[PDB]
Amino acid sequence: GYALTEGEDYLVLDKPIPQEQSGKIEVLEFFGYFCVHCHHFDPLLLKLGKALPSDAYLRTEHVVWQPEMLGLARMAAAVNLSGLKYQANPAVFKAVYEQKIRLENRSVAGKWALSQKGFDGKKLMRAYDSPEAAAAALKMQKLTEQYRIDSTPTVIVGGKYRVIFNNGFDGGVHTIKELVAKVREERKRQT
Repeated sequence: GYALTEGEDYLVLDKPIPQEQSGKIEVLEFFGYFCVHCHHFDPLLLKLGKALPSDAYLRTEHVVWQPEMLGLARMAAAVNLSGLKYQANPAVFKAVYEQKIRLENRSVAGKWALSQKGFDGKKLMRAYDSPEAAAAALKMQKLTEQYRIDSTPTVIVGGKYRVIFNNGFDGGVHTIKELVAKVREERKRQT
Protein backbone atom coordinates (compact mmCIF):
# COMPACT_ATOMS: atom_id res chain seq x y z
CA GLY A 1 0.00 0.00 0.00
CA TYR A 2 1.20 3.52 0.84
CA ALA A 3 1.91 4.17 4.55
CA LEU A 4 2.43 7.77 5.65
CA THR A 5 5.62 8.06 7.70
CA GLU A 6 6.53 11.53 9.09
CA GLY A 7 9.90 13.09 8.16
CA GLU A 8 9.57 11.10 4.95
CA ASP A 9 6.30 11.88 3.18
CA TYR A 10 5.41 14.95 5.20
CA LEU A 11 6.34 17.37 7.95
CA VAL A 12 4.04 18.57 10.74
CA LEU A 13 4.00 22.30 10.38
CA ASP A 14 5.38 24.41 13.13
CA LYS A 15 2.56 26.94 12.71
CA PRO A 16 -0.61 25.63 10.93
CA ILE A 17 -2.39 27.59 8.21
CA PRO A 18 -6.04 28.16 9.10
CA GLN A 19 -8.37 26.49 6.62
CA GLU A 20 -10.97 28.69 4.99
CA GLN A 21 -13.58 26.11 6.12
CA SER A 22 -14.21 24.16 9.34
CA GLY A 23 -16.01 20.88 8.72
CA LYS A 24 -14.04 19.89 5.58
CA ILE A 25 -10.44 18.75 4.98
CA GLU A 26 -8.48 21.43 3.07
CA VAL A 27 -5.82 20.61 0.49
CA LEU A 28 -3.81 23.82 0.15
CA GLU A 29 -1.43 24.63 -2.66
CA PHE A 30 0.88 27.62 -2.90
CA PHE A 31 2.15 28.20 -6.42
CA GLY A 32 3.26 30.74 -8.96
CA TYR A 33 2.37 30.97 -12.64
CA PHE A 34 6.09 31.48 -13.32
CA CYS A 35 7.02 28.13 -11.81
CA VAL A 36 7.78 25.32 -14.22
CA HIS A 37 7.01 22.73 -11.51
CA CYS A 38 3.64 24.22 -10.60
CA HIS A 39 2.80 24.39 -14.28
CA HIS A 40 3.62 20.71 -14.76
CA PHE A 41 2.03 19.59 -11.50
CA ASP A 42 -1.15 21.62 -12.04
CA PRO A 43 -3.03 19.26 -14.35
CA LEU A 44 -2.46 16.44 -11.84
CA LEU A 45 -3.52 18.60 -8.89
CA LEU A 46 -6.77 19.74 -10.47
CA LYS A 47 -7.54 16.14 -11.40
CA LEU A 48 -7.12 15.15 -7.73
CA GLY A 49 -9.19 18.21 -6.83
CA LYS A 50 -12.07 17.19 -9.05
CA ALA A 51 -12.07 13.64 -7.57
CA LEU A 52 -11.93 14.76 -3.94
CA PRO A 53 -14.88 13.55 -1.89
CA SER A 54 -17.43 16.08 -0.63
CA ASP A 55 -15.76 16.31 2.80
CA ALA A 56 -12.49 17.61 1.29
CA TYR A 57 -11.62 20.47 -1.10
CA LEU A 58 -8.77 22.08 -3.05
CA ARG A 59 -7.57 25.56 -2.29
CA THR A 60 -4.79 27.31 -4.14
CA GLU A 61 -2.91 30.48 -3.28
CA HIS A 62 -0.41 32.40 -5.38
CA VAL A 63 2.86 33.33 -3.65
CA VAL A 64 3.85 37.00 -3.63
CA TRP A 65 7.60 37.49 -3.08
CA GLN A 66 7.97 40.84 -4.81
CA PRO A 67 5.46 43.71 -4.84
CA GLU A 68 5.84 43.99 -8.65
CA MET A 69 4.23 40.55 -9.06
CA LEU A 70 1.12 41.13 -6.90
CA GLY A 71 -0.82 41.25 -10.18
CA LEU A 72 -0.13 37.57 -10.83
CA ALA A 73 -1.50 37.00 -7.32
CA ARG A 74 -4.51 39.04 -8.40
CA MET A 75 -5.00 37.14 -11.64
CA ALA A 76 -5.15 33.97 -9.54
CA ALA A 77 -7.78 35.66 -7.41
CA ALA A 78 -9.71 36.42 -10.59
CA VAL A 79 -9.40 32.84 -11.85
CA ASN A 80 -10.76 31.51 -8.59
CA LEU A 81 -13.28 34.18 -7.63
CA SER A 82 -14.71 33.60 -11.14
CA GLY A 83 -15.07 29.84 -10.71
CA LEU A 84 -12.78 29.32 -13.69
CA LYS A 85 -9.95 27.35 -12.16
CA TYR A 86 -10.64 24.22 -14.25
CA GLN A 87 -10.99 26.27 -17.44
CA ALA A 88 -8.35 28.96 -17.22
CA ASN A 89 -5.35 27.48 -15.40
CA PRO A 90 -3.76 25.72 -18.32
CA ALA A 91 -4.08 28.89 -20.44
CA VAL A 92 -2.90 31.25 -17.66
CA PHE A 93 0.17 29.14 -16.80
CA LYS A 94 0.98 28.95 -20.46
CA ALA A 95 0.76 32.69 -20.99
CA VAL A 96 2.97 33.36 -17.96
CA TYR A 97 5.53 30.55 -18.07
CA GLU A 98 5.71 29.70 -21.74
CA GLN A 99 4.78 33.02 -23.29
CA LYS A 100 6.21 35.42 -20.69
CA ILE A 101 3.04 37.47 -21.08
CA ARG A 102 2.84 39.99 -18.27
CA LEU A 103 -0.58 39.26 -16.80
CA GLU A 104 0.38 41.10 -13.62
CA ASN A 105 -0.18 44.11 -15.88
CA ARG A 106 -3.84 45.05 -16.19
CA SER A 107 -3.86 46.39 -19.77
CA VAL A 108 -2.12 43.18 -20.88
CA ALA A 109 -4.39 40.87 -18.89
CA GLY A 110 -7.66 42.33 -20.12
CA LYS A 111 -6.40 42.08 -23.70
CA TRP A 112 -5.21 38.48 -23.41
CA ALA A 113 -8.31 37.48 -21.44
CA LEU A 114 -10.64 38.82 -24.13
CA SER A 115 -8.48 37.34 -26.92
CA GLN A 116 -9.00 33.94 -25.27
CA LYS A 117 -11.42 31.40 -26.67
CA GLY A 118 -11.47 28.41 -24.29
CA PHE A 119 -13.33 30.08 -21.48
CA ASP A 120 -15.27 33.26 -20.66
CA GLY A 121 -12.41 35.77 -20.56
CA LYS A 122 -14.99 38.50 -20.00
CA LYS A 123 -16.10 36.86 -16.77
CA LEU A 124 -12.47 36.58 -15.74
CA MET A 125 -11.87 40.29 -16.13
CA ARG A 126 -15.10 41.21 -14.36
CA ALA A 127 -13.63 39.30 -11.38
CA TYR A 128 -10.11 40.60 -11.93
CA ASP A 129 -11.46 44.16 -11.64
CA SER A 130 -13.67 43.25 -8.69
CA PRO A 131 -12.35 44.88 -5.49
CA GLU A 132 -12.63 41.38 -3.98
CA ALA A 133 -9.72 40.37 -6.26
CA ALA A 134 -7.32 43.01 -4.93
CA ALA A 135 -8.24 42.04 -1.37
CA ALA A 136 -7.40 38.40 -2.12
CA ALA A 137 -4.12 39.46 -3.71
CA LEU A 138 -3.04 41.18 -0.48
CA LYS A 139 -4.18 38.22 1.66
CA MET A 140 -2.07 36.03 -0.57
CA GLN A 141 1.02 38.19 0.01
CA LYS A 142 0.19 38.15 3.71
CA LEU A 143 -0.06 34.31 3.59
CA THR A 144 3.36 34.05 1.91
CA GLU A 145 5.19 36.13 4.48
CA GLN A 146 3.23 35.00 7.47
CA TYR A 147 3.85 31.31 6.90
CA ARG A 148 7.25 31.54 5.24
CA ILE A 149 6.45 30.15 1.84
CA ASP A 150 9.86 30.07 0.13
CA SER A 151 9.19 27.44 -2.55
CA THR A 152 6.43 26.44 -4.94
CA PRO A 153 4.53 24.27 -5.11
CA THR A 154 3.92 23.88 -1.37
CA VAL A 155 1.09 21.57 -0.42
CA ILE A 156 -0.33 21.59 3.09
CA VAL A 157 -3.15 19.12 3.67
CA GLY A 158 -5.57 19.86 6.51
CA GLY A 159 -3.64 22.87 7.82
CA LYS A 160 -0.97 20.84 9.62
CA TYR A 161 0.75 18.57 7.09
CA ARG A 162 3.38 19.75 4.64
CA VAL A 163 3.95 17.48 1.64
CA ILE A 164 7.50 16.32 0.91
CA PHE A 165 7.89 15.46 -2.77
CA ASN A 166 10.71 12.94 -2.26
CA ASN A 167 9.64 10.99 -5.35
CA GLY A 168 8.54 13.78 -7.61
CA PHE A 169 5.48 15.99 -7.73
CA ASP A 170 3.73 13.28 -9.75
CA GLY A 171 4.40 11.01 -6.75
CA GLY A 172 2.88 13.54 -4.32
CA VAL A 173 -0.69 13.18 -5.59
CA HIS A 174 -1.12 9.74 -4.05
CA THR A 175 0.49 11.13 -0.91
CA ILE A 176 -1.94 14.04 -0.71
CA LYS A 177 -4.81 11.55 -1.07
CA GLU A 178 -3.47 9.66 1.93
CA LEU A 179 -2.98 12.83 4.00
CA VAL A 180 -6.69 13.63 3.55
CA ALA A 181 -7.43 10.11 4.77
CA LYS A 182 -5.15 10.73 7.75
CA VAL A 183 -6.91 13.98 8.68
CA ARG A 184 -10.28 12.34 8.15
CA GLU A 185 -9.42 9.58 10.64
CA GLU A 186 -8.08 12.21 13.04
CA ARG A 187 -11.34 14.14 12.76
CA LYS A 188 -13.66 11.07 13.08
CA ARG A 189 -15.77 10.64 16.26
CA GLN A 190 -16.40 7.63 18.58
CA THR A 191 -19.16 6.11 20.76
